[PDB]
Amino acid sequence: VYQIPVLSPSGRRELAADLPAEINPHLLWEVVRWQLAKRRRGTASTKTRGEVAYSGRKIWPQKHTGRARHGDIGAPIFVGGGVVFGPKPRDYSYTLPKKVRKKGLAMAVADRAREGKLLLVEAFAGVNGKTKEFLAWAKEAGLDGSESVLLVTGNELVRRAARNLPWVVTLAPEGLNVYDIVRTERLVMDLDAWEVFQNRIG
Amino acid sequence: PKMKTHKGAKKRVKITASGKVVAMKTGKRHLNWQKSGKEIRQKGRKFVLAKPEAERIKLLLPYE
Amino acid sequence: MKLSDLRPNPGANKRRKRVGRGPGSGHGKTATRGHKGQKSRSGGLKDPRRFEGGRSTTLMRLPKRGMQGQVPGEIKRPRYQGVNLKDLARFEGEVTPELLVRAGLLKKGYRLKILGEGEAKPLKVVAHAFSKSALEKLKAAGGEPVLLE
Amino acid sequence: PRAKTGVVRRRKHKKILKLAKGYWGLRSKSFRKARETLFAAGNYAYAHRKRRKRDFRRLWIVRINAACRQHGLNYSTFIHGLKKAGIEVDRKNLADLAVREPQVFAELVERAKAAQ
RNA sequence: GGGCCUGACUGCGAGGCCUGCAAGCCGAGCAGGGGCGAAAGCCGGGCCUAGUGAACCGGUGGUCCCGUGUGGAAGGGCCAU
RNA sequence: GGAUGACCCCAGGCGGUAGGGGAGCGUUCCCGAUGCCGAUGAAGGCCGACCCGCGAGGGCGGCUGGAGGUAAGGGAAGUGC
RNA sequence: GUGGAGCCUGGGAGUGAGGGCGCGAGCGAUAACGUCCGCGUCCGAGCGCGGGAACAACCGAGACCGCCAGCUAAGGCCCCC
RNA sequence: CUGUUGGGAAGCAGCGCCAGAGAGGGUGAAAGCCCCGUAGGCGAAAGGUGGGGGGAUAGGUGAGGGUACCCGAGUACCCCGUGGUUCGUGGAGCCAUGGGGGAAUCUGGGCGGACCACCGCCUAAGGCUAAGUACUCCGGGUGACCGAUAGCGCACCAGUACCGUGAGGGAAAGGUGAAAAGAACCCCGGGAGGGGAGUGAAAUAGAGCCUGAAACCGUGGGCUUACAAGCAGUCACGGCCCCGAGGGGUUGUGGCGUGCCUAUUGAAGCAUGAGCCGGCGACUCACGGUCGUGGGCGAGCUUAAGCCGUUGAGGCGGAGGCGUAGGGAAACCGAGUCCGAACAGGGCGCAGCGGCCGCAAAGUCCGCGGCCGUGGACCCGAAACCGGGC
RNA sequence: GGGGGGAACCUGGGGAACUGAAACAUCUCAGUACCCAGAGGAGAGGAAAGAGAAAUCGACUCCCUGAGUAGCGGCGAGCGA
Ligand SMILES: [Mg+2]
Ligand SMILES: [Mg+2]
Ligand SMILES: [Mg+2]
Ligand SMILES: [Mg+2]
Ligand SMILES: [Mg+2]
Ligand SMILES: [Mg+2]
Ligand SMILES: [Mg+2]
Ligand SMILES: [Mg+2]
Ligand SMILES: [Mg+2]
Ligand SMILES: [Mg+2]
Ligand SMILES: [Mg+2]
Ligand SMILES: [Mg+2]
Ligand SMILES: [Mg+2]
Ligand SMILES: [Mg+2]
Ligand SMILES: [Mg+2]
Ligand SMILES: [Mg+2]
Ligand SMILES: [Mg+2]
Ligand SMILES: [Mg+2]
Ligand SMILES: [Mg+2]
Ligand SMILES: [Mg+2]
Ligand SMILES: [Mg+2]
Ligand SMILES: [Mg+2]
Ligand SMILES: [Mg+2]
Ligand SMILES: [Mg+2]
Ligand SMILES: [Mg+2]
Ligand SMILES: [Mg+2]
Ligand SMILES: [Mg+2]
Ligand SMILES: [Mg+2]
Ligand SMILES: [Mg+2]
Ligand SMILES: [Mg+2]
Ligand SMILES: [Mg+2]
Ligand SMILES: [Mg+2]
Ligand SMILES: [Mg+2]
Ligand SMILES: [Mg+2]
Ligand SMILES: [Mg+2]
Ligand SMILES: [Mg+2]
Ligand SMILES: [Mg+2]
Ligand SMILES: [Mg+2]
Ligand SMILES: [Mg+2]
Ligand SMILES: [Mg+2]
Ligand SMILES: [Mg+2]
Ligand SMILES: [Mg+2]
Ligand SMILES: [Mg+2]
Ligand SMILES: [Mg+2]
Ligand SMILES: [Mg+2]
Ligand SMILES: [Mg+2]
Ligand SMILES: [Mg+2]
Ligand SMILES: [Mg+2]
Ligand SMILES: [Mg+2]
Ligand SMILES: [Mg+2]
Ligand SMILES: [Mg+2]
Ligand SMILES: [Mg+2]
Ligand SMILES: [Mg+2]
Ligand SMILES: [Mg+2]
Ligand SMILES: [Mg+2]
Ligand SMILES: [Mg+2]
Ligand SMILES: [Mg+2]
Ligand SMILES: [Mg+2]
Ligand SMILES: [Mg+2]
Ligand SMILES: [Mg+2]
Ligand SMILES: [Mg+2]
Ligand SMILES: [Mg+2]
Ligand SMILES: [Mg+2]
Ligand SMILES: [Mg+2]
Ligand SMILES: [Mg+2]
Ligand SMILES: [Mg+2]
Ligand SMILES: [Mg+2]
Ligand SMILES: [Mg+2]
Ligand SMILES: [Mg+2]
Ligand SMILES: [Mg+2]
Ligand SMILES: [Mg+2]
Ligand SMILES: [Mg+2]
Ligand SMILES: [Mg+2]
Ligand SMILES: [Mg+2]
Ligand SMILES: [Mg+2]
Ligand SMILES: [Mg+2]
Ligand SMILES: [Mg+2]
Ligand SMILES: [Mg+2]
Ligand SMILES: [Mg+2]
Ligand SMILES: [Mg+2]
Ligand SMILES: [Mg+2]
Ligand SMILES: [Mg+2]
Ligand SMILES: [Mg+2]
Ligand SMILES: [Mg+2]
Ligand SMILES: [Mg+2]
Ligand SMILES: [Mg+2]
Ligand SMILES: [Mg+2]
Ligand SMILES: [Mg+2]
Ligand SMILES: [Mg+2]
Ligand SMILES: [Mg+2]
Ligand SMILES: [Mg+2]
Ligand SMILES: [Mg+2]
Ligand SMILES: [Mg+2]
Ligand SMILES: [Mg+2]
Ligand SMILES: [Mg+2]
Ligand SMILES: [Mg+2]
Ligand SMILES: [Mg+2]
Ligand SMILES: [Mg+2]
Ligand SMILES: [Mg+2]
Ligand SMILES: [Mg+2]
Ligand SMILES: [Mg+2]
Ligand SMILES: [Mg+2]
Ligand SMILES: [Mg+2]
Ligand SMILES: [Mg+2]
Ligand SMILES: [Mg+2]
Ligand SMILES: [Mg+2]
Ligand SMILES: [Mg+2]
Ligand SMILES: [Mg+2]
Ligand SMILES: [Mg+2]
Ligand SMILES: [Mg+2]
Ligand SMILES: [Mg+2]
Ligand SMILES: [Mg+2]
Ligand SMILES: [Mg+2]
Ligand SMILES: [Mg+2]
Ligand SMILES: [Mg+2]
Ligand SMILES: [Mg+2]
Ligand SMILES: [Mg+2]
Ligand SMILES: [Mg+2]
Ligand SMILES: [Mg+2]
Ligand SMILES: [Mg+2]
Ligand SMILES: [Mg+2]
Ligand SMILES: [Mg+2]
Ligand SMILES: [Mg+2]
Ligand SMILES: [Mg+2]
Ligand SMILES: [Mg+2]
Ligand SMILES: [Mg+2]
Ligand SMILES: [Mg+2]
Ligand SMILES: [Mg+2]
Ligand SMILES: [Mg+2]
Ligand SMILES: [Mg+2]
Ligand SMILES: [Mg+2]
Ligand SMILES: [Mg+2]
Ligand SMILES: [Mg+2]
Ligand SMILES: [Mg+2]
Ligand SMILES: [Mg+2]
Ligand SMILES: [Mg+2]
Ligand SMILES: [Mg+2]
Ligand SMILES: [Mg+2]
Ligand SMILES: [Mg+2]
Ligand SMILES: [Mg+2]
Ligand SMILES: [Mg+2]
Ligand SMILES: [Mg+2]
Ligand SMILES: [Mg+2]
Ligand SMILES: [Mg+2]
Ligand SMILES: [Mg+2]
Ligand SMILES: [Mg+2]
Ligand SMILES: [Mg+2]
Ligand SMILES: [Mg+2]
Ligand SMILES: [Mg+2]
Ligand SMILES: [Mg+2]
Ligand SMILES: [Mg+2]
Ligand SMILES: [Mg+2]
Ligand SMILES: [Mg+2]
Ligand SMILES: [Mg+2]
Ligand SMILES: [Mg+2]
Ligand SMILES: [Mg+2]
Ligand SMILES: [Mg+2]
Ligand SMILES: [Mg+2]
Ligand SMILES: [Mg+2]
Ligand SMILES: [Mg+2]
Ligand SMILES: [Mg+2]
Ligand SMILES: [Mg+2]
Ligand SMILES: [Mg+2]
Ligand SMILES: [Mg+2]
Ligand SMILES: [Mg+2]
Ligand SMILES: [Mg+2]
Ligand SMILES: [Mg+2]
Ligand SMILES: [Mg+2]
Ligand SMILES: [Mg+2]
Ligand SMILES: [Mg+2]
Ligand SMILES: [Mg+2]
Ligand SMILES: [Mg+2]
Ligand SMILES: [Mg+2]
Ligand SMILES: [Mg+2]
Ligand SMILES: [Mg+2]
Ligand SMILES: [Mg+2]
Ligand SMILES: [Mg+2]
Ligand SMILES: [Mg+2]
Ligand SMILES: [Mg+2]
Ligand SMILES: [Mg+2]
Ligand SMILES: [Mg+2]
Ligand SMILES: [Mg+2]
Ligand SMILES: [Mg+2]
Ligand SMILES: [Mg+2]
Ligand SMILES: [Mg+2]
Ligand SMILES: [Mg+2]
Ligand SMILES: [Mg+2]
Ligand SMILES: [Mg+2]
Ligand SMILES: [Mg+2]
Ligand SMILES: [Mg+2]
Ligand SMILES: [Mg+2]
Ligand SMILES: [Mg+2]
Ligand SMILES: [Mg+2]
Ligand SMILES: [Mg+2]
Ligand SMILES: [Mg+2]
Ligand SMILES: [Mg+2]
Ligand SMILES: [Mg+2]
Ligand SMILES: [Mg+2]
Ligand SMILES: [Mg+2]
Ligand SMILES: [Mg+2]
Ligand SMILES: [Mg+2]
Ligand SMILES: [Mg+2]
Ligand SMILES: [Mg+2]
Ligand SMILES: [Mg+2]
Ligand SMILES: [Mg+2]
Ligand SMILES: [Mg+2]
Ligand SMILES: [Mg+2]
Ligand SMILES: [Mg+2]
Ligand SMILES: [Mg+2]
Ligand SMILES: [Mg+2]
Ligand SMILES: [Mg+2]
Ligand SMILES: [Mg+2]
Ligand SMILES: [Mg+2]
Ligand SMILES: [Mg+2]
Ligand SMILES: [Mg+2]
Ligand SMILES: [Mg+2]
Ligand SMILES: [Mg+2]
Ligand SMILES: [Mg+2]
Ligand SMILES: [Mg+2]
Ligand SMILES: [Mg+2]
Ligand SMILES: [Mg+2]
Ligand SMILES: [Mg+2]
Ligand SMILES: [Mg+2]
Ligand SMILES: [Mg+2]
Ligand SMILES: [Mg+2]
Ligand SMILES: [Mg+2]
Ligand SMILES: [Mg+2]
Ligand SMILES: [Mg+2]
Ligand SMILES: [Mg+2]
Ligand SMILES: [Mg+2]
Ligand SMILES: [Mg+2]
Ligand SMILES: [Mg+2]
Ligand SMILES: [Mg+2]
Ligand SMILES: [Mg+2]
Ligand SMILES: [Mg+2]
Ligand SMILES: [Mg+2]
Ligand SMILES: [Mg+2]
Ligand SMILES: [Mg+2]
Ligand SMILES: [Mg+2]
Ligand SMILES: [Mg+2]
Ligand SMILES: [Mg+2]
Ligand SMILES: [Mg+2]
Ligand SMILES: [Mg+2]
Ligand SMILES: [Mg+2]
Ligand SMILES: [Mg+2]
Ligand SMILES: [Mg+2]
Ligand SMILES: [Mg+2]
Ligand SMILES: [Mg+2]
Ligand SMILES: [Mg+2]
Ligand SMILES: [Mg+2]
Ligand SMILES: [Mg+2]
Ligand SMILES: [Mg+2]
Ligand SMILES: [Mg+2]
Ligand SMILES: [Mg+2]
Ligand SMILES: [Mg+2]
Ligand SMILES: [Mg+2]
Ligand SMILES: [Mg+2]
Ligand SMILES: [Mg+2]
Ligand SMILES: [Mg+2]
Ligand SMILES: [Mg+2]
Ligand SMILES: [Mg+2]
Ligand SMILES: [Mg+2]
Ligand SMILES: [Mg+2]
Ligand SMILES: [Mg+2]
Ligand SMILES: [Mg+2]
Ligand SMILES: [Mg+2]
Ligand SMILES: [Mg+2]
Ligand SMILES: [Mg+2]
Ligand SMILES: [Mg+2]
Ligand SMILES: [Mg+2]
Ligand SMILES: [Mg+2]
Ligand SMILES: [Mg+2]
Ligand SMILES: [Mg+2]
Repeated sequence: VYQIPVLSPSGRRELAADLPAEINPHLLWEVVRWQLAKRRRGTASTKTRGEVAYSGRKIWPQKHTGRARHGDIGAPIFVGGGVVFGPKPRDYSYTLPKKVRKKGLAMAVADRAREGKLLLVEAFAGVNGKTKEFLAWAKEAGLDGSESVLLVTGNELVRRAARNLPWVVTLAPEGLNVYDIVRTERLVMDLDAWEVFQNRIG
Repeated sequence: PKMKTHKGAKKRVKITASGKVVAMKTGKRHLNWQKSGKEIRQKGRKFVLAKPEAERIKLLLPYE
Repeated sequence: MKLSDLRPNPGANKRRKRVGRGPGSGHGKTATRGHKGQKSRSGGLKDPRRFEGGRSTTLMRLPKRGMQGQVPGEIKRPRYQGVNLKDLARFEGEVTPELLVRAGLLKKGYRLKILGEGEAKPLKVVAHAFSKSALEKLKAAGGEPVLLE
Repeated sequence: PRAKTGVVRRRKHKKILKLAKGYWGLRSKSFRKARETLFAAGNYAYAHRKRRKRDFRRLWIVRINAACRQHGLNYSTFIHGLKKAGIEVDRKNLADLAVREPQVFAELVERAKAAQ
C-alpha cells in the first residue's frame, strides 16, 4: 500500500505495509487531547467558606447598627473569606475508545510515511551507548539534526546514546504514541519495533 | 450520585416500546354501585397519558 | 503534519454560556432568570418532574397495579430470553446457548428460547424452548431442534 | 488557574476618563461620574446631529425671507414661484446667493414672480 | 292506562363533543344470552341538563395467577363490590 | 452571479424590557517552546490629534521602567464590576 | 394571499402585580387617576423623534449609520417661534 | 577559550568540545562545557528496621472393630419488651437481649422468611490470628496549583499584638543595589530636614528605598468668569492661546436637553442604593439524566476494579453495562400478546440508497454544548433550633 | 504492670436539632454532629450452629460489579441490601 525506505547493509531497500490512506485530523486531535489531559495532576485547590479558618459567629447584630448585615467573616464576600466555586482536586482522565487510539497510531505513522519522513532501520551500526557513536550513525543515515526525530527501538543501548540530543525523542516500541509522533519531524524505527507496531494496530 | 427510580411511578405506570406512557383508568376503585356497566367496563382499560405529563414521568424512570 | 495543524472539526468544541457578565452579552444582571420568585433563587424550585404547586400530583392520583412483591423479595424462577431465526443466520453447523452468548445475542444467566421471526436454516440448534412457528420452520428447513433441560 | 482582575479594569476606566476630559468637577475625574455624563453626551450628539440639519434650514429660510421682502414679496410666495418656474436650487444656496450675489438673487426673484 | 316483562345486560366499541392534565359526555355497529312486538324494529335504566369524591389503607364475594430448596400453607395479585 | 465564504451586482429586513439564538474581544494557565522577542531595553506605568477594527479591542510612536515576555494554531478556567 | 406566514417533532425560556385610552356591560352615586368583565389599542418594552406651554399611554409617526439637500404628517404661519 | 557592545555577557561574532549528564537553580543580563547540580555510580563504625534469604524451636501425623463416657447453661428453646437487617408489625423469619419460664450431648441441636412435612445446609452458648484496608502530626517527590486583598489564621518573632471574667475570638506587616560602595567632609538648622561634595549603570535606586496607577492636596503656565437661572452636556458660530485650506485647548453668545442603578402600571423624581478612588466580590464541580452536536465502531458497542509497562508511553483486563422483542398483575405466550366464549372488536407491539460490493444507519462509546435530578448548587443576609462546654 | 499525651484515622458505650416531607406527629436529616471509654501504627473482622437453591459455594477484610436491582416507605418525602 505504502512504500517505506529501509537502511540495511544491503543498502536502501523498500518495504510495503498497509497503513491507512485517509488521515482524520480530528481523530488525531482527539487522541492527543486525551493524552495531554489524562497526564494532568489536577492538584489545584481552594477553600470554601466552611474550610476557611475563622469562627462562625455573627460579627455584629442583624439590625440597628447602621452597617450592612453579615454572618461570619469566612463568607466569600469578605476579604480573607472563602472562595466561590474555586478549583478542588480533580481527575481529568477519561477512557478514549480503544479503537480510536489504535486507529490514531496507524494514522500518525501513515502521515509520516506519506511524507516520506518515515525510516526503518535493520540495525544500529557502531552505536553502543555513546552519544558520539549515535551521531556517527545518525549522520550516516541522513539525520544531521536539522529535523527533530522520534527514535523508537528496544535496544536500550541505542536509546541511551541518543536520548540527550535536543532534536531526539526516544521510545520503547511498547511506548509508541501519536503525540510523540506528531511532535517530531521524522520517525525512525527498529525493525523489531516496526514489528510490534504492526501487532498493536492489527 | 446516580439518580434513583421513583417507586411510586414504577408501580402506577409503564413505558411502552415506543416510549408512550400507559396507566390504568381512574374512577373504579369504589362507589361503583350506580355506575353504568359501560363505565366500569371502559374504566378497566389502560390509557395513554398526555404528552406533557408523560414526558415528566419518563424522567422519573431513568433505568427502564 | 505538526502540532500547529491539530484542530477539532467545527462544532466539536463549543464555547460555554456565561451569564451574569455585562449588558452586551445579553445575559447580564438577572442572568437569564427573570425577576424574583422561587425559581430565580439559589436552590430554585421543587422537582419539576413531580411537584405541582400543592395540589395532588398527576402521578399520585393514578392507581397502582399488579404484584409489587414482598420481603424477602424476588422469587427465584427460571428466566427465558428469545432470539429469532433471522439472528441464527450468521452461523453454520451447530448453535448452543454458549455460542449465542459470545456472539452477543443471548445474555448470560438467561435460558435460550428460539423464536420465529425470520427464516430457518438446516442447523443443529440446542435450546430450552422453541415457539410453535420456530419448531415448524426448523423441522421444515431440515434443521435439527434439540431440547435441553 | 487563577485569573485576577490585574490590569484589565484600570485600562477600561482610563478609556472613559480620557473621553470625559474637559467636564466639570468629578465628571472628568471620577470614572463613575464620567460614564454617566458620557451616556448623556452620546444621546445628545446623536440627537443634535439629527437636529443640526434642522437648525440650519431654519436659518436659511429666515435669510431667504429677509432678501425676498426687499423685493416686495414674502418667502412663501418666493418658494412657490420657484416651484412654478421649476427652479430647484436649494435653500443652502439661495441664502448664500441672497448675501454674496444680490443681483443674481434679484433675477431669481424675478422668475419667481413671472412663474405665477 | 293496561298486558307481557328485567336491556337498571355480559364481551367490546368505529367516530366524535368538551378539554392544560385528570376527568366528564354522546355513541352507530359486531358476538353471547334475553325481553316485547305479526312485523319494521326497539331495549346497554329514567324527556334532558344537579343528586357528587381522585389516589393511598383496608373489608367482603369470586378467580385459582405468584407461593422464597420442594408439596402445601401464610400472604399477596386479578375480577366485582 | 462564481460555483461553494474569493468578491461583485440587484432587492428587502434591521425600536426594543423579560427572554431565546449567533459571532467575537480580552484576562490566568498548558501544548507549540532545548524554539522565538529581549539591556540597541521584558512586563507594568504615563502620553498620543496617528494606523486597523462596527464594537470589545489590536497596532505604531514618545517618555517612564529595568528582566522578563511570548506568535500562527489548539487546549483548560478562581476569566471582565 | 410566499409572509420574521402556517403546520409537525424536539431543545431553551420568560410571564402567570399590568396600566391609560375608545366602545359594550355589571358594581358605585347616569362619583373616583374607582372597581370587575368584554372587543380593540397603545404604554409596558417606543420615558427615541414632531404636535399638545410643560405631561408613559391624546394627535402624527415605528429611530441601521452619515449629509450645512429635498417632500410631507399632526400642528401651525403678529412677535417670543 | 577568544573577540566585541556594556557597569556587568551568559548577548552578538570566530573557532571548538562533552553528552548513560541539553531536569533544574545560580553566577552583574539570556551559560550543556564558571558554580550548585543532572545521567550514572559509591557509602555506616553506631542506632533503628528487617514482611525477604538461612537455621533452630514450639507444634503437627495411622486403620478397622466394640463401648454410648464427652463435645462449652440460667445457654438453646418458648412467651413478653426492643434493637439490627432493605424489612416502619407486616405472612416477619434471621441476628442480638432487658423480664418470665427453662432442656438435651449426635437418636443431640441451629438454619434454608409465619407454620408442618420432606429434602438439604450447618455445628451455638470459650479464645487468638498476619496480609490485602483507613488516616497524615512527620519526611520526600510532582503540579495546564496561589503569588503578599492571593496561598495556611501567620512568606515578617502569630495563635502574637489587641478584645474578652472566661470558654473563646484574632489581625496588620514581604522587595535599596550587581555589590553598602548605606553618602567622609563643608554649609543653614536645637534637632528633624535639606544644600553641596562623594558612591553607583541609575540616587524622583537614599534606607519614610523596585515599579509607583487612582482618589486626594499643591505650585506654575494658557484660555476663561463678578446682569447671571444650572443633571453641567451637546450642536453651531465667533474670540484668544498653541502645533504647523488642517488639527488641539479654552468658552462668549445662540439652539436643544428631567443623573446612574434598582423596583414598579408608572421615577428627574420629594421611592431604593451609592462620599470618591483602588483592589476582593456571585451561575461552578462530581455523579446521574435528557436533548443537540464532533468523531470511532455498527447487530453490535463498550470495558470497571485491577494487572504490566512508562516515569508527563501506553497497553492489558469482557466481570459487567447498554442494544439485538414485545405483550401480560402474573402463570405464560411470542412478531405477537392482553381483555374475551370469539378465528369479534380494540389496547400496546412487529415490516435503508446506489453499482456481491461501496454509501448511509439501529445502536453504542468518547469529546463538546444547552437544560434537569442529587448535594450549599448564582452570591450575601435572618429571627431562631440543637449538642458540648464557659 | 497500670495512670497521661497524639493531627486525623479505628472500635465500642451513649446520641441531638436545624433541615426535608413546599405545614406536621410516623418518617427524614442520622446512628450524622457531639460527649465518653478504648486500641493501636493501624483499628475492626476473621476459620461457618455461614450462605441460599446452585444436585452449589467454602474464614475475614478491601475495591469493581451485581444495583439505584431486590425490596422498604404517612407505598409520601424518601430509604436501600
Ligand atoms: Mg493538573
Ligand atoms: Mg485542577
Ligand atoms: Mg487548598
Ligand atoms: Mg481559598
Ligand atoms: Mg463559600
Ligand atoms: Mg462560613
Ligand atoms: Mg465555619
Ligand atoms: Mg472554621
Ligand atoms: Mg480559628
Ligand atoms: Mg459554626
Ligand atoms: Mg452559630
Ligand atoms: Mg460561633
Ligand atoms: Mg448610613
Ligand atoms: Mg458608610
Ligand atoms: Mg449583621
Ligand atoms: Mg457574612
Ligand atoms: Mg466561617
Ligand atoms: Mg489574610
Ligand atoms: Mg484565603
Ligand atoms: Mg487565608
Ligand atoms: Mg473568589
Ligand atoms: Mg460557593
Ligand atoms: Mg466548584
Ligand atoms: Mg483525585
Ligand atoms: Mg467532563
Ligand atoms: Mg477514568
Ligand atoms: Mg532529549
Ligand atoms: Mg530529555
Ligand atoms: Mg522537540
Ligand atoms: Mg521529550
Ligand atoms: Mg378493585
Ligand atoms: Mg379491592
Ligand atoms: Mg344512574
Ligand atoms: Mg349499564
Ligand atoms: Mg351495574
Ligand atoms: Mg370487565
Ligand atoms: Mg438495568
Ligand atoms: Mg432493557
Ligand atoms: Mg470549553
Ligand atoms: Mg456583556
Ligand atoms: Mg444570548
Ligand atoms: Mg435581553
Ligand atoms: Mg448592576
Ligand atoms: Mg433562561
Ligand atoms: Mg434558567
Ligand atoms: Mg433583582
Ligand atoms: Mg413578580
Ligand atoms: Mg419567576
Ligand atoms: Mg416575589
Ligand atoms: Mg415556569
Ligand atoms: Mg442559601
Ligand atoms: Mg428554596
Ligand atoms: Mg390542598
Ligand atoms: Mg417487580
Ligand atoms: Mg435474604
Ligand atoms: Mg443436521
Ligand atoms: Mg486584582
Ligand atoms: Mg471597568
Ligand atoms: Mg485594574
Ligand atoms: Mg494604564
Ligand atoms: Mg481597555
Ligand atoms: Mg471644559
Ligand atoms: Mg467642546
Ligand atoms: Mg476636576
Ligand atoms: Mg473643580
Ligand atoms: Mg482628581
Ligand atoms: Mg459611551
Ligand atoms: Mg443622528
Ligand atoms: Mg433629535
Ligand atoms: Mg426638511
Ligand atoms: Mg428632516
Ligand atoms: Mg436655530
Ligand atoms: Mg410683503
Ligand atoms: Mg414646494
Ligand atoms: Mg425647493
Ligand atoms: Mg306507558
Ligand atoms: Mg308498562
Ligand atoms: Mg314470557
Ligand atoms: Mg374515543
Ligand atoms: Mg379527554
Ligand atoms: Mg333480539
Ligand atoms: Mg316471539
Ligand atoms: Mg330481531
Ligand atoms: Mg345499542
Ligand atoms: Mg334523573
Ligand atoms: Mg357522574
Ligand atoms: Mg379512591
Ligand atoms: Mg398518602
Ligand atoms: Mg387493596
Ligand atoms: Mg401454585
Ligand atoms: Mg415453598
Ligand atoms: Mg420456606
Ligand atoms: Mg403432602
Ligand atoms: Mg405445587
Ligand atoms: Mg388445603
Ligand atoms: Mg389465597
Ligand atoms: Mg385472593
Ligand atoms: Mg371494580
Ligand atoms: Mg440594505
Ligand atoms: Mg425600521
Ligand atoms: Mg435589534
Ligand atoms: Mg418581568
Ligand atoms: Mg444565528
Ligand atoms: Mg455563543
Ligand atoms: Mg478581560
Ligand atoms: Mg477567548
Ligand atoms: Mg518551557
Ligand atoms: Mg523560556
Ligand atoms: Mg536577539
Ligand atoms: Mg544596559
Ligand atoms: Mg529606554
Ligand atoms: Mg504576566
Ligand atoms: Mg490602545
Ligand atoms: Mg532608565
Ligand atoms: Mg514599555
Ligand atoms: Mg531569570
Ligand atoms: Mg503579555
Ligand atoms: Mg503562550
Ligand atoms: Mg492561539
Ligand atoms: Mg494541541
Ligand atoms: Mg483547570
Ligand atoms: Mg469569580
Ligand atoms: Mg415574528
Ligand atoms: Mg411569531
Ligand atoms: Mg417550542
Ligand atoms: Mg438556551
Ligand atoms: Mg441558558
Ligand atoms: Mg413576573
Ligand atoms: Mg411567574
Ligand atoms: Mg398568581
Ligand atoms: Mg393576576
Ligand atoms: Mg394588580
Ligand atoms: Mg386585576
Ligand atoms: Mg367618539
Ligand atoms: Mg365603561
Ligand atoms: Mg350596574
Ligand atoms: Mg349629581
Ligand atoms: Mg384602573
Ligand atoms: Mg372612568
Ligand atoms: Mg366607569
Ligand atoms: Mg386594555
Ligand atoms: Mg415590568
Ligand atoms: Mg410616546
Ligand atoms: Mg408596540
Ligand atoms: Mg411636545
Ligand atoms: Mg411627546
Ligand atoms: Mg412647544
Ligand atoms: Mg420635551
Ligand atoms: Mg404625555
Ligand atoms: Mg395622564
Ligand atoms: Mg415644502
Ligand atoms: Mg395641515
Ligand atoms: Mg402658537
Ligand atoms: Mg390659517
Ligand atoms: Mg418671551
Ligand atoms: Mg417667524
Ligand atoms: Mg569595555
Ligand atoms: Mg566572554
Ligand atoms: Mg556562540
Ligand atoms: Mg534529563
Ligand atoms: Mg537548563
Ligand atoms: Mg538554568
Ligand atoms: Mg538563549
Ligand atoms: Mg529564557
Ligand atoms: Mg545555566
Ligand atoms: Mg540515581
Ligand atoms: Mg546519585
Ligand atoms: Mg480409631
Ligand atoms: Mg453419652
Ligand atoms: Mg460445640
Ligand atoms: Mg428460633
Ligand atoms: Mg424477640
Ligand atoms: Mg427497626
Ligand atoms: Mg425488628
Ligand atoms: Mg407490608
Ligand atoms: Mg423483621
Ligand atoms: Mg432469639
Ligand atoms: Mg432474655
Ligand atoms: Mg443430627
Ligand atoms: Mg434434636
Ligand atoms: Mg438460633
Ligand atoms: Mg425454621
Ligand atoms: Mg440456612
Ligand atoms: Mg431434617
Ligand atoms: Mg447453613
Ligand atoms: Mg504472612
Ligand atoms: Mg490487616
Ligand atoms: Mg498510605
Ligand atoms: Mg509534605
Ligand atoms: Mg500565577
Ligand atoms: Mg511564578
Ligand atoms: Mg500587603
Ligand atoms: Mg494573607
Ligand atoms: Mg504588590
Ligand atoms: Mg505554616
Ligand atoms: Mg498577615
Ligand atoms: Mg465579654
Ligand atoms: Mg485579657
Ligand atoms: Mg467570638
Ligand atoms: Mg482581616
Ligand atoms: Mg535588591
Ligand atoms: Mg538584596
Ligand atoms: Mg550644629
Ligand atoms: Mg552650626
Ligand atoms: Mg534644648
Ligand atoms: Mg543630616
Ligand atoms: Mg538646605
Ligand atoms: Mg545630604
Ligand atoms: Mg560619577
Ligand atoms: Mg546602559
Ligand atoms: Mg523616575
Ligand atoms: Mg529606580
Ligand atoms: Mg519608591
Ligand atoms: Mg528589581
Ligand atoms: Mg511617592
Ligand atoms: Mg498621582
Ligand atoms: Mg492655578
Ligand atoms: Mg437687568
Ligand atoms: Mg459681563
Ligand atoms: Mg469652537
Ligand atoms: Mg480652531
Ligand atoms: Mg449651550
Ligand atoms: Mg419625564
Ligand atoms: Mg451605568
Ligand atoms: Mg421596591
Ligand atoms: Mg412600590
Ligand atoms: Mg405601586
Ligand atoms: Mg431632580
Ligand atoms: Mg433619589
Ligand atoms: Mg433630589
Ligand atoms: Mg421599597
Ligand atoms: Mg439600588
Ligand atoms: Mg461612609
Ligand atoms: Mg473625590
Ligand atoms: Mg449552568
Ligand atoms: Mg454524546
Ligand atoms: Mg470506536
Ligand atoms: Mg473492545
Ligand atoms: Mg445502567
Ligand atoms: Mg413487563
Ligand atoms: Mg381470560
Ligand atoms: Mg391485536
Ligand atoms: Mg457509518
Ligand atoms: Mg450532557
Ligand atoms: Mg432540561
Ligand atoms: Mg451540600
Ligand atoms: Mg455552591
Ligand atoms: Mg445563612
Ligand atoms: Mg426542635
Ligand atoms: Mg421550639
Ligand atoms: Mg446548651
Ligand atoms: Mg449544657
Ligand atoms: Mg485512659
Ligand atoms: Mg493510653
Ligand atoms: Mg456506636
Ligand atoms: Mg462500655
Ligand atoms: Mg438528649
Ligand atoms: Mg424533625
Ligand atoms: Mg442542610
Ligand atoms: Mg436534609
Ligand atoms: Mg429533598
Ligand atoms: Mg418541614
Ligand atoms: Mg417548606
Ligand atoms: Mg412551622
Ligand atoms: Mg437512622
Ligand atoms: Mg459513636
Ligand atoms: Mg487513650
Ligand atoms: Mg492488623
Ligand atoms: Mg499497612
Ligand atoms: Mg472452630
Ligand atoms: Mg443488572
Ligand atoms: Mg407508592
Ligand atoms: Mg437509615
